[PDB]
Amino acid sequence: SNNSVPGAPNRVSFAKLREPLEV
Amino acid sequence: WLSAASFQETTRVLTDAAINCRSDKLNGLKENVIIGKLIPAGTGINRYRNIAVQPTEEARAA
Amino acid sequence: GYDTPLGITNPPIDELLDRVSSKYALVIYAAKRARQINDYYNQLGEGILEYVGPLVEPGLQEKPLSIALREIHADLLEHTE
Amino acid sequence: QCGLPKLMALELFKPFVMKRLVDLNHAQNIKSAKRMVERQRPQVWDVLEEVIAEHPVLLNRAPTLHRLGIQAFEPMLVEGKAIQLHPLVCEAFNADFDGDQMAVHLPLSAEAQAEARILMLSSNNILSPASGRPLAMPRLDMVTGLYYLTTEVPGDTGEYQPASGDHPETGVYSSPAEAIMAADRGVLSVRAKIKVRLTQLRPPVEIEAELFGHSGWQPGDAWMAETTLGRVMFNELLPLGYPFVNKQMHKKVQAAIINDLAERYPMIVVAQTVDKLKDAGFYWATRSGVTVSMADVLVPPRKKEILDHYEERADKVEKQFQRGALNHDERNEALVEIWKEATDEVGQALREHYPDDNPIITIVDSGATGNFTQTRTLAGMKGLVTNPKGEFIPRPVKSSFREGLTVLEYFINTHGARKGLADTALRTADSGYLTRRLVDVSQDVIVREHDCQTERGIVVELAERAPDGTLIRDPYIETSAYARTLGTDAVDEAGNVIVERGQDLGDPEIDALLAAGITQVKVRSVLTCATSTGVCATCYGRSMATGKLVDIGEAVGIVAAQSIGEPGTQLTGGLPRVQELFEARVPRGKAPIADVTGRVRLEDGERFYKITIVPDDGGEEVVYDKISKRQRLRVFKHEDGSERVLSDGDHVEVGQQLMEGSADPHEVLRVQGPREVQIHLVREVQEVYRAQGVSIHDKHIEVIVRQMLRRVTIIDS
Amino acid sequence: NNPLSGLTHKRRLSALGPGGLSRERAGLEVRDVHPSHYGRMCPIETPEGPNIGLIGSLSVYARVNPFGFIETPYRKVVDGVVSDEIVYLTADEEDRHVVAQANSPIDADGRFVEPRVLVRRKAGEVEYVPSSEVDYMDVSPRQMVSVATAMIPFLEHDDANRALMGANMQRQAVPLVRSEAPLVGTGMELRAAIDAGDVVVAEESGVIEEVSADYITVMHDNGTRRTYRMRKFARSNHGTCANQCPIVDAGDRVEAGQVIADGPCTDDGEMALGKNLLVAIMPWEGHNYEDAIILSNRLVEEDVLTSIHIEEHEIDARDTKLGAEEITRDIPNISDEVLADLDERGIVRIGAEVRDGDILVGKVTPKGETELTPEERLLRAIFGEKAREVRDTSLKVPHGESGKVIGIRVFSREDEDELPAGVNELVRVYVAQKRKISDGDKLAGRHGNKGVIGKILPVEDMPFLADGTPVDIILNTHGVPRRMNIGQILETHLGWCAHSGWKVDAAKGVPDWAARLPDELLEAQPNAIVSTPVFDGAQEAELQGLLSCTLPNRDGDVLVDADGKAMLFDGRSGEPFPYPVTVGYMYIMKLHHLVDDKIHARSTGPYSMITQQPLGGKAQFGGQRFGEMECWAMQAYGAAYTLQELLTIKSDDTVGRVKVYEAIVKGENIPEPGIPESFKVLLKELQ
Amino acid sequence: LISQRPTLSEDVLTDNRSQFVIEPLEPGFGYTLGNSLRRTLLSSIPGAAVTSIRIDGVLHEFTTVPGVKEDVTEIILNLKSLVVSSEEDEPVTMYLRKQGPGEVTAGDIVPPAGVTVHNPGMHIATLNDKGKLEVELVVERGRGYVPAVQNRASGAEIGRIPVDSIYSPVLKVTYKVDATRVEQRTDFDKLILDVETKNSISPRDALASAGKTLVELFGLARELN
Amino acid sequence: MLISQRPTLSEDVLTDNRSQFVIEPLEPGFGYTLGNSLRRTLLSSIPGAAVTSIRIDGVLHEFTTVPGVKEDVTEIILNLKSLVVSSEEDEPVTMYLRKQGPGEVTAGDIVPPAGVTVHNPGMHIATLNDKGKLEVELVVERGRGYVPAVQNRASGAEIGRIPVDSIYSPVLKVTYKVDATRVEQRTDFDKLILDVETKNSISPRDALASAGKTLVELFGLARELNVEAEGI
RNA sequence: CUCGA
Ligand SMILES: [Zn+2]
Repeated sequence: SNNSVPGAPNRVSFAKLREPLEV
Repeated sequence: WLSAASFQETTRVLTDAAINCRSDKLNGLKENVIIGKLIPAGTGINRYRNIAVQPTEEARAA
Repeated sequence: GYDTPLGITNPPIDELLDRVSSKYALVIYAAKRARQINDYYNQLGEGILEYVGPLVEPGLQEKPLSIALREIHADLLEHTE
Repeated sequence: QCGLPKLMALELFKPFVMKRLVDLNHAQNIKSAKRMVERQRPQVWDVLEEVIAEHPVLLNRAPTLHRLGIQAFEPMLVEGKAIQLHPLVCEAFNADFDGDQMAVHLPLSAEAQAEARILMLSSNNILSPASGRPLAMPRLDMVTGLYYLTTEVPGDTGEYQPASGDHPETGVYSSPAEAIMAADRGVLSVRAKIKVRLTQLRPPVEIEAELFGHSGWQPGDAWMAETTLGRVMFNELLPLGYPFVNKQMHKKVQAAIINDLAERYPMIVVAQTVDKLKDAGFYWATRSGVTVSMADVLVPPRKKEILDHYEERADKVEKQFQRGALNHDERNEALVEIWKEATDEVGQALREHYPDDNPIITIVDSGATGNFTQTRTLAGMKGLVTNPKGEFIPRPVKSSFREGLTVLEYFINTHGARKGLADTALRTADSGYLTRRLVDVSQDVIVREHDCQTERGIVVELAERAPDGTLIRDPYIETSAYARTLGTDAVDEAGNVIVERGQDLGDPEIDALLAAGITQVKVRSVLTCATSTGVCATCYGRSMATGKLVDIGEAVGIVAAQSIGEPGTQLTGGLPRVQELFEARVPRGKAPIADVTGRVRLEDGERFYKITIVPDDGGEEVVYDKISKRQRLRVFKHEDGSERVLSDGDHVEVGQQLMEGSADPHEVLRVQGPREVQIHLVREVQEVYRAQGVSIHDKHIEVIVRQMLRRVTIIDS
Repeated sequence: NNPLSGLTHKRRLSALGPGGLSRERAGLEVRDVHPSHYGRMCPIETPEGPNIGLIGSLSVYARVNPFGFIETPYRKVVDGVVSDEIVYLTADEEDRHVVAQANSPIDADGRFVEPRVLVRRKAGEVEYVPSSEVDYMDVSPRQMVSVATAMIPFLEHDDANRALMGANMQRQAVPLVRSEAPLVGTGMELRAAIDAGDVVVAEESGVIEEVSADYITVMHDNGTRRTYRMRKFARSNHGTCANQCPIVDAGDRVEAGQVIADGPCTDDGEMALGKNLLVAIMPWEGHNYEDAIILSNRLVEEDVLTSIHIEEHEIDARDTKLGAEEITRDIPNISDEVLADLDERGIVRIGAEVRDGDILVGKVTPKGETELTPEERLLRAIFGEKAREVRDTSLKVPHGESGKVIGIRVFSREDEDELPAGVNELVRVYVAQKRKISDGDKLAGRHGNKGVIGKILPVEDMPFLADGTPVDIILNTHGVPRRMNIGQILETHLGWCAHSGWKVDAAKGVPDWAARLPDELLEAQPNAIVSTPVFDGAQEAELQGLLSCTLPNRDGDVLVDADGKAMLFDGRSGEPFPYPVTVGYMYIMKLHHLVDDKIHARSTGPYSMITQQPLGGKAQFGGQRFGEMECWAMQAYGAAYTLQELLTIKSDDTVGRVKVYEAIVKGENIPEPGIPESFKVLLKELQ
Repeated sequence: LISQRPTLSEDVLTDNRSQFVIEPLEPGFGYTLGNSLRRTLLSSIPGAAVTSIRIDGVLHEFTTVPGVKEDVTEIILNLKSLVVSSEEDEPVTMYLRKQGPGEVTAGDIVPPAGVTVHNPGMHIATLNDKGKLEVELVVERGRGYVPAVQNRASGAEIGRIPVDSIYSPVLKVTYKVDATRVEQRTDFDKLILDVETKNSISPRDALASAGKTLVELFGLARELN
Repeated sequence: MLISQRPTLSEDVLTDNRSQFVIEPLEPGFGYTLGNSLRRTLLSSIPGAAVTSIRIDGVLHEFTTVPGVKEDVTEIILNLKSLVVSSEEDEPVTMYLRKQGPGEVTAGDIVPPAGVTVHNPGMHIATLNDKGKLEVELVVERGRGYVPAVQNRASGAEIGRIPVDSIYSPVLKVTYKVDATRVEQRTDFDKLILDVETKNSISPRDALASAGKTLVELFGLARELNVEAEGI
């Protein structure tokens, strides 16, 4: 899942690299 | 001097124009464009400009 | 030897350049005759010495430039350079 | 024609609409007629149609680079709020449809409408006034559509089969209408090779001679052809009586046909023929299956093997730099030539792997749009990218845009991409500045005389002689020989003259001198035209736009200035070299020249370079002093060997270039004369534009040089 | 224009201004990309006009220290081992180390897979280097790009030129009536919409007590109530419609920091700059000729690309030399029919639809008797209308405007409202137009692929798929391989896979193309949303594999092939198109470049008082400028009379223009041009 | 190879979708027949739609009603989904009064004699305790798609809110043909027309209207000069 | 629905067997709907007669050259395919063509059995060499449209008989285009232009009238379903 | 000042 922090819609990411620091 | 003052170095041309007291014969494309005359080119030359058109004597009844 | 000229291409620009010496001379020929036709339509109801009317048969609501350009194509006018 | 919105025409023709609203008694007075147009009463839309009838309008798209940037059209009331432009005039305006705007101007006076109807009409300006080649021609979708149906496909369905066994010949149709019915049911393909009996197309002049010959082919006479159904449909578009062409319609083929149509067939035929090509091209481009998908982006098969071989050579040059055997300034140049050779091997690996059915190849190979270098960057590799310095980075972008660049690969790519956009604004500023300088210097150059009668002219290299024999066509024929007029009868080895003096050099009239053995002609030039102010028409030659002799009164100076200033947007020599020439500067090259013909006395050293020349007749030795950083030009020595590096003992002529570079045009005048320095400036400017893919006729460059040498200085009063 | 344009403008970094540099004093070196801009200023987002390089956008993760330099975060590598410890480094601090690229192959423990890795060094040097030399590494792949640049999916497949235009045109999107989130996304749309500040986020957790189109009330856990008011149909700075709409319903438990309502260009909290349109890549009868666009009339019938626009009109009643301007319904020589839409005060009423030329505010100004034309004084005598010493100066609708009057605001000095000295009344009228997509309106995508609407065919004319569903937009193929923006092709493929869904063959293990994909991606439902992060995201090997397993329609038939193409039918003839065509879904944005604004024409009108030449600009009802280059074109043609006509009677001939207008309404011929008044001014200035 | 008169037989899939097979047809003829029917179905099938509406508390589209969750614009967009048929062929008025709380649906509308609502479960608005919705709906009968009629062109006064009217009752039309290309004396095409409607009319009624449309239209070539 | 009136049909006669028809004005966008349908109805659904197979005496296993005539085999087949013919009998009808001696063969030198009619007796067929003789048998059948020669393989007997392409349709070439015409204020209304070139079996008038009758019957199959309302 | 070609 992508951006599971505010309660947003579940957009599925083609992510192979983890995000160490959030925007 | 009118075609030159509108190109480059406006003050440098106007100074030497008033010193030499040059008179400009308004016979050029750039000059006639400024003053509003027909440009002496294309349909503006005296060959095509001053032309009279008259119908041939063969005419219809009415 | 060509398709029928449609719209503003009639009369054909090729045949019009035959009765004239150059492109620029045809402009003055057609314009000054178009002014003659226009002065006839505006001085037909008043005044004598009205300019010579349209030489060819005009179409309904035809512009005087098109009428003058057709009679130039029909060899009904002269010139003076 | 052009389509302009109804709301635009109402306000543009507002006083004319008010006039007709009061004539037809839709309005009582002209005052209420104005309120009717302002309120847009429904009667005005029926009246406005009567007003704009055959009343031309002017369309303009800035920047107005050349005179075709403004063209006249017949207005057609269209709904909506956008201006509808013809697809063929898109090349003249340089107008794409990504948000562009155009201006409309309404000529009022009778003379102004006549100038738009005759001089400025889009259909009367098909050729480029700068080069004479057409502009309103199939250019993008249209050329691909015509390239489709005029393709010969072997295994295509409905093809011709020779008679074998019990069945006779398969694939021979009695009428093109039968071939159409065959393709309708689904038996024949429009691109299959068949034999068709034709009855309304003139056969090729090759085969028309053997069938008839004594008399021209007649509309109604029959003959067989081995074409495709589409090639027949293509030949129907061009006018009747035109020789059948069984070629594959590339853009070069179409441009050659239209150029021959403009030379032979009249104007209105060319305009209506290209309208047919437009409609037919769009129809078959729609049904040509041209599409871009990720599957159509084929990647090189040996992509890994090629890059690993050059990563090997790069690792060896990097190891040759670790031991200090290569200078740091030389390592970059060594790796540059390795990756330049690598991108050539990847590009060649794409040309052969890509089939000709693939739409990405069909687009580039048909002359539609795009390079193959774009397809290589698309599927193979981007290659060496440039940093804001200028030199290529020692590490290339190995990934393709189909594969996906890395973060650092993208970052280094933006360096050259941004500065590429950045300098384009400055280069266009200096271009338009040079353009308006060329306008003012030649604004008053008009054709005022028919013929100045001077037999003076200049020799043009029609063709270059080959050592074994026969002849080789000179590359400068298009820009220096065509559209010229003669000032001296061309004489071959026989006493007969092939072309008279004062004859416009057409396309066959050049082959007449080519097949006659003569390789040099003396032509009338605007340089030698001895007229008080303007130039005579006979020395000018053929008006490239009109395709005939220039009319008296045409401002050829402004046309010449626009013709040179329009392509100035794309340069590198380069643009500063063009400014070095037109401004008569002491150039950067500062190449020396031979002031007197004689014997070369090369006294070269290493501290400096000094060269003397013993005059071939009288005189005394003339000593020069030059820096050793230059190199001598390989001068065509009297030995007939052009690669004779100037050593002592060579026989150089007067005004001969010594070392490479750019000889000072100021000094060329005070050596060979005004006639020769004008020729030097003409083909030196032409070299800069030729070395970029721009074909400007020498006529226009000569109009400028004539204005540079009109003045002389006073030595003694 | 949209929330993204506002967020980008707040994060802009400008070199121009006091203390910086003059535009004339800036060479090609200040504007180009610098190697220290990595992760600090975006190398893509910048205008392409005269302000290129001088105006940049701050990178996503970048920040500013109290000194003034821009810091960017990095992952501290201890001994060739990636650590989750993150430290911000300045520009010169970054040069004192070497950093590894974000997409480096890393062990699950943290050790680099290759000894030599692509590493950036001081002075913009990229080279391989031992794993024991890497000091830091990048946080995210998108660390170098701006927020708008990080919103372009498959950005790694687009050249920097079209990528610049894609980010610059995303800020030009128009807020539509309804908004759709894109099927193909990047993940940035969520945080970009929330941080923009045009949505409504819940400050504290709680439940929804009362929800209306006017306001939302939240009952907190402690017991307090916070009510958020919705901004409804408010005009933005650029005439776009800023309209917020509630998302939650009555009695919905909502956490803190969650979007309870979203505004313009937002769908469920994500930036919705456009719509998902069914696209076919094929030439179509020349109507999409070099960058032209063909649209389905469905987008007009269903308000897909319909947007709301609001214009502000204003007029004031002042004190004049002969009295005071008064706003009144009584206007001289005007029928009761034009004044029918006005109230008793002379103001247009709310809800009345007004075309151009309609009266909005009826204001009359007293004119002196000594200021009358001889014909006007005779015309006043021959109509017997005395006591009409006032003239009409009412506020009328400008040319090209039409819509419903939605709001009125009146300010009066009589009613304690402080107006500037000399004013007695001020009225502001808000007019809203509902603009459907029209011929010539400028559409564009996210990859710099722009174009105007060339033709809107009927829904039956459009090439339709096998099941009769017609495509929405027909994009030309020729304008694809030139621009080097393959991202639009890859978006079209992934766009269809999101529209249809997919199911990977689970039997006999996971296939060899989907081994890198997360398990959440192996099965998808129709109309699923996905993220393609910049410099990460979907690879072509996985995209090719998804096209092979696209979900069937309701009838069970697979419309598109594994190549991504599908068989279309010509809606004008009926015969199917001879070859398969790439068909999918692409996110198209409506840019703020509409023909409704950009159309203009003028017969006559106002003239500049000094030069006596026509005014400039559409707002001033001015004429086009026949510039210097255009005069060269006239002379090159030899069109002398057209040139004389343009520079005299059609411009600044004071007496020529009036006699021409009379000659046209009389049907006479065009008179002879006189002397330009501008040339008279030149002589009087040389004197 | 001689003529056999073609036959048309209907097959039903759901209550608003039917397939129609027409055979035998000449080779290459099935695609053009299926198109000419699809073209006429998607455009010129008569139907009824709502011309304008009138909410009491509002005077234009760009406002809100107290207590309702949707603005007037969003309510109008939800009303664009309404499917309705009218027997009057003249302007006729529907009414809707509902007091919150609760959801207003298309079934909450009271249609006059002649017209009827075909999806009483469509969401229209959400009302709370303070919400009250009172709407008038003018329903005319036309064909195709007509934009909202202007208030300057119509005699409608300020309170009336015109809406775009989508009069077409057909939803989705397609076709496929099966060509018999076996090389022999007999070749023929079989056309399979697929028609889906929006419960306003049944699929065969729509095809019948397109049938009378094209019978009338192609009858112009039969008259001599 | 609503009334859509004033659609008219006018005819311009280019040649005696080729005319242009204009249907004007039609509603948008009915010009394209009935455009390709009228063309395919003309080209594929008009009953006509044409040659199905021929058999040349002296030609058995060669099919390369016919002795005694200048034309080879395929050239004979071509100008035989363009032979215009009409028949009142639906079943196939065999005709014979024979002429000896030096001279020229024509389609008038053929002997037509009762019921069939050769409409171009002056059509050249073959040039007869000195002391030349030509015997050939023709097979005429009724049909519609265009059928390839391969499907007529069964019509020929195993004795030097060759099948030919059968141009059953009386019309030869039909093209159509759609322009725009404004009836009142809107310019969206279409104008359909039909260009039909036909054989001398029937005039373009009757060919269009035949296509109209068959099309009204075709869509009459759908009209009979309910007989609902629709504006005329 | 900011943007469009
Ligand atoms: Zn001369």
